[PDB]
Amino acid sequence: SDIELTQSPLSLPVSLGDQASISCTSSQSLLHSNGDTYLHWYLQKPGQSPKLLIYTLSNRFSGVPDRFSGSGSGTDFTLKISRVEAADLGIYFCSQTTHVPYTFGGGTKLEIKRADAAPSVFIFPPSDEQLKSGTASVVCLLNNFYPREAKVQWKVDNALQSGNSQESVTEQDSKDSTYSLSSTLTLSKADYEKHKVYACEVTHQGLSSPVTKSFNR
Amino acid sequence: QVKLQQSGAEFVKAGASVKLSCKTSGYTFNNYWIHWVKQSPGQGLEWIGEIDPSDGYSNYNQKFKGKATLTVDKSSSTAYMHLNSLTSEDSAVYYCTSSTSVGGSWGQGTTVTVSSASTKGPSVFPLAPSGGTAALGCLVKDYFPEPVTVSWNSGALTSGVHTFPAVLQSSGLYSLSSVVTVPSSSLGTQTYICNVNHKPSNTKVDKKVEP
Repeated sequence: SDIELTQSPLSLPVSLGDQASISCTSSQSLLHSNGDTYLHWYLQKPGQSPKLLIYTLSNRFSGVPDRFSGSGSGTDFTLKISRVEAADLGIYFCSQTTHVPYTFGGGTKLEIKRADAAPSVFIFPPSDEQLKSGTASVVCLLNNFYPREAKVQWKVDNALQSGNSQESVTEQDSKDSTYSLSSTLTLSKADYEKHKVYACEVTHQGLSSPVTKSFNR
Repeated sequence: QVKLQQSGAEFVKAGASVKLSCKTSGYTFNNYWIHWVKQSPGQGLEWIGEIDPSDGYSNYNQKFKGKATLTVDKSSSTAYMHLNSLTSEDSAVYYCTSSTSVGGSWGQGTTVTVSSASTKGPSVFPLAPSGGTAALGCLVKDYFPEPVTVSWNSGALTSGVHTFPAVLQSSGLYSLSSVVTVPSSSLGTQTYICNVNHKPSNTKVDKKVEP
């Protein structure tokens, strides 16, 4: 089927001024019969379009800093960034245009490394205004944590809640390099009024063990 | 020199069609091929197809053959992509791209949102605070389409504000939170108001948030 491009790592934490190395493996040879190898590298900044950095393996696109270099051959390719700066942060994609259909890797996030930070966790009951109107949203805030990976688990009178919550995560903080996350649990007014203990359990690498915030109504 | 100016956002219903456009300049339009690319949370980046404006020859990703149709207009140096029988799987950002030899820049992208939902302002609910640092916020619920904006105390309060990305609820309406962390001891001394604005419905709401 379509040539699969497999990127590694999925996420690459680095410090400013560091060396970064991102790889891309192809399920088929990308060598064209004209001798060229059509493996291209892009950077996508948040809310922007992908920007071409390196085309056909190692050609550096006119006006792209020489800190970016592309190497490899056949099916194993590497992008190197010699002194990472703020402007280089975002998602890096490889793509191939040797074989129709042209395909793209799944992307590698380049982010800023920092010391583990345990999230500050807060739970918010539904407002009386919202309950008036017939729905109950319960909100759990995980604030300023690192690394990104966090598990939130909602429990209602000890019933594990599954499929009725939604999470949203902020972009990495420009100053302090942390993430924040909100999880909303939605119930009917009726169901919310049937139970007492609403509990948000947060598992995070920065913590000794899972923290729980609850309230009884 | 080289510019690829794509058309604005599209909000359309399932079964409908849209036609996206990409006006080019700064190179000889007729001498380079044009490509379209889809970017979606579900499938990441996908190449849709290519078109040679010189003779209108085109070549598609079999996955999109029939769904996407590429055409050009030389008079205006514009490329088009028509999408038909839209499903929510077609909700995505679509990009138009130039040949690498002219730079291989991409247009800024056009967002296509496939929904039944009609325009609708949010309700705004407080996320009231209850050692050392407190958190509070506003829940901005059940609006369509995106975006809503939220500020705190008329832009005066920015430190420690996080305004999360909207989530699409199964109802087909959006919801989001904006929070701020403030010092514990200001509560009852200091007023906090989220300034919410949903321009598509003209819903502007200032909501006070307190214990």
